[PDB]
Amino acid sequence: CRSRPRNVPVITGSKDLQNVNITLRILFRPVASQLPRIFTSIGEDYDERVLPSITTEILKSVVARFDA
Amino acid sequence: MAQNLKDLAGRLPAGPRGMGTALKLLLGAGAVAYGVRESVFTVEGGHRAIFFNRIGGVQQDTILAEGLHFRIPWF
Repeated sequence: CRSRPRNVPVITGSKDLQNVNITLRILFRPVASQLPRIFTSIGEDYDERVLPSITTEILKSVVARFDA
Repeated sequence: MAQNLKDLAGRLPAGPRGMGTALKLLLGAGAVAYGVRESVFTVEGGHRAIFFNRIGGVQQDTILAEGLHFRIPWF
């Protein structure tokens, strides 16, 4: 439940679609109240196997809407 | 090898009556403890280890959320 470090680079296209390379922080402290679930259906490597992909997805979607 | 076990079992001293029943009770307790230990199964969480009913197949209705569920051995 520490906000462990997760830096996740991304290589997307902007609105004008210049190749934009953006990294992001996932300052994740697993919800203490939800850790039962964060091990049932998330597991031991919760962050390494949850967070990078969602970061890439969200960042690409955001970048798609603004020119360089 | 069988004759060696023969001699080893034979050589057990012919003790008074009490220790014979004591050994029988000890064997009973050992078997019972082994059965009790085995009635639980390999269980990792993140694995809803459901009851596989011997009859009728999987228990389509017995959905084991996080919880004890003792497997009947060989069943």
